[PDB]
Amino acid sequence: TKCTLKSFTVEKGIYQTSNFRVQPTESIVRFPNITNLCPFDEVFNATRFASVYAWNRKRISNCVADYSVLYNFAPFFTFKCYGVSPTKLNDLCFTNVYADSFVIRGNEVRQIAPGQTGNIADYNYKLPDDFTGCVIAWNSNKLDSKVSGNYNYLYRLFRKSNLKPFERDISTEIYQAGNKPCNGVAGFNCYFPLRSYGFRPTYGVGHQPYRVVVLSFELLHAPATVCGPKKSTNLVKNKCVNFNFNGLTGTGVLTESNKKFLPFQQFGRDIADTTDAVRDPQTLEILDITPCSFGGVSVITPGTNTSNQVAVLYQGVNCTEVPSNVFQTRAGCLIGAEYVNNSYECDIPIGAGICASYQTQSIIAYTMSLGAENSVAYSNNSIAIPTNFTISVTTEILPVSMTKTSV
Amino acid sequence: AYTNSFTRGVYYPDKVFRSSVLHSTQDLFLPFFSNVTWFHNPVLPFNDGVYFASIEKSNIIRGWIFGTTLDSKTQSLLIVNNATNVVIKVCEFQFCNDPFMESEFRVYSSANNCTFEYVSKNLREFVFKNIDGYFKIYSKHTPIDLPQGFSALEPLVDLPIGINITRFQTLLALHRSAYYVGYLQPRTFLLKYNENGTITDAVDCALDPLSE
Amino acid sequence: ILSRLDPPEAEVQIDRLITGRLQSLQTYVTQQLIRAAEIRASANLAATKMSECVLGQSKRVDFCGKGYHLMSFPQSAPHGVVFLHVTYVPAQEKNFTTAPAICHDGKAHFPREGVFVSNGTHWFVTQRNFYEPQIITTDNTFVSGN
Amino acid sequence: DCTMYICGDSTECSNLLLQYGSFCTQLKRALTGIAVEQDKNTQEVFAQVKQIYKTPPIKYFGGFNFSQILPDPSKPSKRSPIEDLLFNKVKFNGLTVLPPLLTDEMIAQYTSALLAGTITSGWTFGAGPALQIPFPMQMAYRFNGIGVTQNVLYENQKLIANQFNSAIGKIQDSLSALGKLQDVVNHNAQALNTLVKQLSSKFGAISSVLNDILSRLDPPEAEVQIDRLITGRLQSLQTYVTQQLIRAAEIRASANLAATKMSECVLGQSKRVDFCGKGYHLMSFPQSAPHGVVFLHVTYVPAQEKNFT
Amino acid sequence: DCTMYICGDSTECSNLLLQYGSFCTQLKRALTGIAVEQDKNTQEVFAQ
Ligand SMILES: *[C@@H]1O[C@H](CO)[C@@H](O[C@@H]2O[C@H](CO)[C@@H](O)[C@H](O)[C@H]2NC(C)=O)[C@H](O)[C@H]1NC(C)=O
Ligand SMILES: *[C@@H]1O[C@H](CO)[C@@H](O[C@@H]2O[C@H](CO)[C@@H](O)[C@H](O)[C@H]2NC(C)=O)[C@H](O)[C@H]1NC(C)=O
Ligand SMILES: *[C@@H]1O[C@H](CO)[C@@H](O[C@@H]2O[C@H](CO)[C@@H](O)[C@H](O)[C@H]2NC(C)=O)[C@H](O)[C@H]1NC(C)=O
Ligand SMILES: *[C@@H]1O[C@H](CO)[C@@H](O[C@@H]2O[C@H](CO)[C@@H](O)[C@H](O)[C@H]2NC(C)=O)[C@H](O)[C@H]1NC(C)=O
Ligand SMILES: *[C@@H]1O[C@H](CO)[C@@H](O[C@@H]2O[C@H](CO)[C@@H](O)[C@H](O)[C@H]2NC(C)=O)[C@H](O)[C@H]1NC(C)=O
Ligand SMILES: *[C@@H]1O[C@H](CO)[C@@H](O[C@@H]2O[C@H](CO)[C@@H](O)[C@H](O)[C@H]2NC(C)=O)[C@H](O)[C@H]1NC(C)=O
Ligand SMILES: *[C@@H]1O[C@H](CO)[C@@H](O[C@@H]2O[C@H](CO)[C@@H](O)[C@H](O)[C@H]2NC(C)=O)[C@H](O)[C@H]1NC(C)=O
Ligand SMILES: *[C@@H]1O[C@H](CO)[C@@H](O[C@@H]2O[C@H](CO)[C@@H](O)[C@H](O)[C@H]2NC(C)=O)[C@H](O)[C@H]1NC(C)=O
Ligand SMILES: *[C@@H]1O[C@H](CO)[C@@H](O)[C@H](O)[C@H]1NC(C)=O
Ligand SMILES: *[C@@H]1O[C@H](CO)[C@@H](O)[C@H](O)[C@H]1NC(C)=O
Ligand SMILES: *[C@@H]1O[C@H](CO)[C@@H](O)[C@H](O)[C@H]1NC(C)=O
Ligand SMILES: *[C@@H]1O[C@H](CO)[C@@H](O)[C@H](O)[C@H]1NC(C)=O
Ligand SMILES: *[C@@H]1O[C@H](CO)[C@@H](O)[C@H](O)[C@H]1NC(C)=O
Ligand SMILES: *[C@@H]1O[C@H](CO)[C@@H](O)[C@H](O)[C@H]1NC(C)=O
Ligand SMILES: *[C@@H]1O[C@H](CO)[C@@H](O)[C@H](O)[C@H]1NC(C)=O
Ligand SMILES: *[C@@H]1O[C@H](CO)[C@@H](O)[C@H](O)[C@H]1NC(C)=O
Repeated sequence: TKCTLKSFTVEKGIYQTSNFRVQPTESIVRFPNITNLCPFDEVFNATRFASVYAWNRKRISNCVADYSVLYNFAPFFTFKCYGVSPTKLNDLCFTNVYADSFVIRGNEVRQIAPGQTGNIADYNYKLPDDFTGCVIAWNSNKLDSKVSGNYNYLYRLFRKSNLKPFERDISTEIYQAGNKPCNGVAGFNCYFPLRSYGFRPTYGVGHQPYRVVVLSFELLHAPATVCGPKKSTNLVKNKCVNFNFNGLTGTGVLTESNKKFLPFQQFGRDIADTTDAVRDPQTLEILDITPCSFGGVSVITPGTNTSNQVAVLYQGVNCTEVPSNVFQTRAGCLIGAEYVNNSYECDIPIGAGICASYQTQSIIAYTMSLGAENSVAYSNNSIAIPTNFTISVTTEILPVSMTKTSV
Repeated sequence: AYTNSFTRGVYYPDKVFRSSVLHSTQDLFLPFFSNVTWFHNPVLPFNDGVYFASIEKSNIIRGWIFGTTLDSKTQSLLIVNNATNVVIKVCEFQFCNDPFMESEFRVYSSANNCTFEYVSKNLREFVFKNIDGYFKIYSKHTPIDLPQGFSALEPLVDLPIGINITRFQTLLALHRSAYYVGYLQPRTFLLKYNENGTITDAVDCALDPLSE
Repeated sequence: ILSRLDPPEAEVQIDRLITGRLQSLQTYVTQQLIRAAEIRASANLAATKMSECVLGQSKRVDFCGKGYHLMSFPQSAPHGVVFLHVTYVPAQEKNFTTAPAICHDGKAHFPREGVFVSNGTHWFVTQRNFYEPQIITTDNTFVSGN
Repeated sequence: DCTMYICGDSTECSNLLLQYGSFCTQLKRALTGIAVEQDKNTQEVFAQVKQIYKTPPIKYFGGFNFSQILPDPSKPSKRSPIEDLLFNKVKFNGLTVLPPLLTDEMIAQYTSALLAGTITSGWTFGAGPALQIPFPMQMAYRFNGIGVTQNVLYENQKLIANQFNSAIGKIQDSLSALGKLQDVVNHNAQALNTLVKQLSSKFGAISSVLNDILSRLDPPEAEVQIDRLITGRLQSLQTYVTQQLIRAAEIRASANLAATKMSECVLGQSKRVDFCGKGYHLMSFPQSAPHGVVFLHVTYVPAQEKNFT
Repeated sequence: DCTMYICGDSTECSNLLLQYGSFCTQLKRALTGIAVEQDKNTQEVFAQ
């Protein structure tokens, strides 16, 4: 009070000096679930993969993508990601997620990469120079290699000119290296263009069959598409904290409501268009949002020339949310004064019929009186007439002028 | 023929629940007491959204076709509903010029490059609009020339397609063994909500000086 | 601003300060006009009391002090006026029995001014503001009705 | 609260408020200085009696029936049957409403004490001690004060009591009007709503939300745009305060008139033409209203003139 | 007429002016409130 008034002597009265202000605890970010996990489950588990020269191609759609099963899978040998980091796969959003899969020899995985050369990367599968995808590749000896030779997987090693990025060529036209046209017969300078990896379990690393999958994103023009997954954090109630309901950011106390939304509405607003209720995405229950507990703080003083005792009123603050003599009034919680049952003339007005005084010493605070009471001795044939009088003098004061200023 | 709408083509402008609150909204609606064309067929324009009502206990309407060219060489939307449920689909099609045992589906003969799949008297109202690449559909089926009354339409789908639309057609079930087409304009209404949160009345803020 | 900045940018910085301090003057002058209307209303009340409390006798209740107005004396105060209000206050009442009229010769007599009182055994006429009884005569009363 | 209106729980904005000086000091004092006067306005109208007077249990005054203006011991709190019509007919982001000092129950007793004094003691309690006098004799004095002899009342006492009792009973029909009280509530409510709605203006910034600008932009630029929001919102808030001072003077002017009528119409008999109702003033009775006072003016009106030479 | 003073029938200015909220509604209400009382002031002095 002294600091607000800029003085060291405060006169008796009541002074507004500051403000209460309840603070929120914890930060809960709520959401729904995942619904459609858009099943990566098969492109990484397809029992019959495809030979490299005719490689399969699966395109993800609007879905929920949870890459945590990939990174945390635990059984890999090569996982390199070029466009975006391996951990930020769950906070971005892309339009079309293409997924390629095939099998190749061991020491050729160094060729599934932007800007390489060799009999495999040249013309079987060409990644561009501005790749943005994510390459995963592991060993699959025990699943795809069968003793005696498994001659299913082919790989082209003859072609006119190198491939184009993301292009595909499956023809079986007989090569022609010489000058004499072939007429489709193998032999001298007319070679078949397809060979086969003969896998066996008794091979060294670098020749056992590896399985390779590559992801590739591209954001053509869509407004929004498959993004990363949301997240949790237990939901508490009756504790004004910091909340987020799938985009709705705010502060306040969450409580069970009694409103009934329509079966398509997420949240409600009050008059003047401020959000006052939401629906929990997971449990589908309506919760009201009330503001915390802020308010002014006033200091009640008898005057520094009387005492240095003081009581404090927290305006419209409940007496359970403030952090002796605690008194609840319709104007807030009064602490540091007692509540008596007598009634005096008002001295320091608090509000709603309550006043404070320095009488009974610490500091107290009762009801408000209304003055003395008196019955007039009325009857139907009685009169009262004065027999004497006094002359009284009283003052009245009125202002008439101010100082004249000019700027 | 042409008919006179009364108070039709009012739909929930958005989510957001609400109670007794005379809320004012600006959006694309079918104006009250408007001039709606009548059909008993040819390619119709789109220009900005479509109102589509109909009346009949049986199901004569067997989907719609939307897009810019209504032909091959470019992608288009196709909405059908057999006795199972609604099937949204967005591919490049080749549509019959006259699309329509008990064997059916002679509408198209090509379905390339599909970018979206989905499977699962009487008045059947629809509101179609296409904003920022989103194709919205509102609908409601209420049992009983159209009558006179008010009924707000709720969202049905949310389709992140990207498709452009300038024209569309309709599909009918022929006999081998009636519908309306309005369009939407930017108008302002004053919407009355009940305590359950539904729209019970509306005022068209561009009709008569009293409405202003 | 100029000492450490070129004109092209100094014009913007000075224009911001000018706008801020010009807003200060608008706030100041607007409040002086609103507050001058209040002191003017007070000066009108003081001028009205000067006429009606000092240059005459008022019957307006509580306009010239508490009690029955007799007279007032002005005093000068800095930027104001002080009124010394002289009032008449009755004191020390007694109760009496009363009646609206008196019958004599079959006729009703009413007081010209005053009230009828009884001291317990005899009735008198008194004036209403000071107890001063006189005998009820035909010169004190008038006749009207039966 | 200027900080919660302008910034709204934002530390970047709160520190920027320090560059504007003492604007919040002016805002708090301007609104507080006119809030204190509002309790003074109600004390000067109703607290014009030192004692709390009561009527006798034998509510019957020369034939006059006052039961519709006196408290009725069987109602919410303690209102007259007529005051019940008067009361029955009528935390966002810093915008706080303070309660009045006097409750409606406290105003009702002030008004019931004024009513008891004028019925049992006439106009004597306002110049000293309350002096009892029977009511029929009070009304005869009041006729004398307007130029009518007193015998005209005493020979027609039953007629005047019948006419008064019917005239009072017509008041409840006219009430079951108060626009002078409803306008005050509506004008302030519309100003509070407008103040909130100015929180969705850009004032030449890119976004209206302080947690938006600073987050996606550039701090050096966010500071200039946040200062534009602070300036625009401060100007809105200053406009609010200026209009409250202009409106506070209108309420005080009305409260000064209501206090003047209380003394000159209820605690006495006035000769001022039209000041205490239309006709020759006899008496007045106060009634409380939610944010005001209602006076019942009783006047004498002559009728049925004849021609003479 | 708020718009005609500030912008003077210019679609670029008038569209930017909308970004300031409803100041042009407050100006009209204030002027209407004091323009109605001008007839009330005259009516109560002479219609006696
Ligand atoms: C989102 O997923 C949760 C599970 O993670 C679903 O919770 C189920 O809700 C039903 C009632 O609707 C309960 O009977 C189940 O027991 C819940 N499951 C669990 C594991 O608690 C929730 O319903 C899903 N939300 C939607 C909209 O489908
Ligand atoms: C990938 O394939 C393997 C085998 O084909 C699946 O393995 C299953 O493992 C779980 C956990 O031990 C068992 O409970 C199942 O019985 C196994 N499947 C079978 C058919 O026996 C594995 O689940 C597949 N990946 C995913 C993500 O489902
Ligand atoms: C006039 O008589 C009345 C009674 O008729 C007196 O009022 C009584 O006063 C006494 C003393 O204060 C109280 O104890 C009684 O309760 C009063 N009676 C009633 C009915 O109120 C009054 O004091 C007398 N006046 C004078 C000057 O003596
Ligand atoms: C009216 O009141 C005054 C006092 O205010 C009375 O005057 C006093 O009378 C006593 C004797 O009773 C004297 O001793 C005092 O000196 C007087 N005071 C003054 C100032 O002169 C006066 O007598 C009272 N009148 C009646 C009739 O009782
Ligand atoms: C009422 O006052 C009268 C007059 O003073 C008293 O009556 C007596 O009247 C005769 C004349 O008729 C006088 O000579 C006596 O001196 C009077 N006596 C007194 C005591 O004053 C009468 O006594 C008074 N009544 C009461 C009840 O006090
Ligand atoms: C004064 O008027 C009141 C009505 O304002 C009278 O009260 C009514 O009395 C009649 C007869 O007993 C009842 O039928 C009504 O129900 C009463 N009204 C209420 C509201 O209670 C009252 O009787 C009158 N007093 C006198 C002395 O005549
Ligand atoms: C004065 O006027 C009143 C009416 O304002 C007269 O009183 C009415 O008289 C009629 C006829 O006798 C009765 O039916 C009514 O009931 C009376 N009204 C009331 C309220 O009592 C009165 O008679 C007139 N006086 C004279 C002398 O003519
Ligand atoms: C007093 O007498 C005058 C006539 O001297 C009456 O005047 C009449 O007024 C009415 C209109 O109110 C005219 O239509 C008549 O023509 C007038 N009469 C005459 C003879 O001129 C007046 O009405 C009388 N007043 C009363 C109260 O009876
Ligand atoms: C204030 O202090 C002075 C001494 O400095 C003392 O005389 C006076 O009584 C005090 N006032 C009160 C109300 O205590
Ligand atoms: C404070 O909260 C408790 C419940 O925790 C409630 O019982 C009490 O009535 C509240 N006080 C006020 C003044 O609202
Ligand atoms: C006041 O009186 C009430 C009963 O009316 C009693 O319950 C309460 O304890 C009293 N308060 C004090 C402080 O004695
Ligand atoms: C609708 O407008 C057309 C002209 O575009 C007109 O021929 C037709 O009569 C109108 N319909 C109604 C119901 O007014
Ligand atoms: C319904 O139509 C869709 C789309 O043509 C089709 O996929 C589905 O198999 C149909 N259902 C039946 C039962 O024919
Ligand atoms: C669309 O289909 C054509 C063949 O009809 C094909 O050439 C083209 O690559 C396809 N587009 C996409 C994006 O798959
Ligand atoms: C729709 O057509 C417009 C031209 O009318 C074009 O500018 C726009 O890019 C198209 N939208 C899409 C999603 O292709
Ligand atoms: C819907 O509103 C009606 C009143 O129109 C009400 O009676 C009914 O209880 C409401 N239904 C629900 C589920 O709240």
